[PDB]
Amino acid sequence: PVLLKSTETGQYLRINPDGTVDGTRDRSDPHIQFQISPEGNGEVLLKSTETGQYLRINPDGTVDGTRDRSDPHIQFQISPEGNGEVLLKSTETGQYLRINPDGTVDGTRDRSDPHIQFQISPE
Ligand SMILES: [Cl-]
Repeated sequence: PVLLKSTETGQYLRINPDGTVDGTRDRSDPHIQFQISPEGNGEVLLKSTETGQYLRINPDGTVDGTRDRSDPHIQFQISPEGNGEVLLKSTETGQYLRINPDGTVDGTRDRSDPHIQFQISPE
């Protein structure tokens, strides 16, 4: 699995079993493990290793987990930023995943927001 870490706040993305999504600095939490899988030829899904839930950014900017494979709001594009950092962009809504200093996770279209930078790393 891989971990998805906010560069700015050092928080890892987590999908909780209740479907909520937040950030944590608890490296020991198995819920921070993700599988990145292909969706068609040019996109990915971000799936919780432990719960099987997919990350979703909803049109209203909320971010949650779902097991509804038919919802196109689970599709992402990973875009290299540098150096080693990437942005995680919802294809359906054009929003970037963001972890806020308070541990909340949401979406934004502000590409210059520093809280949208992630580093993907092997666990
Ligand atoms: Cl905050």
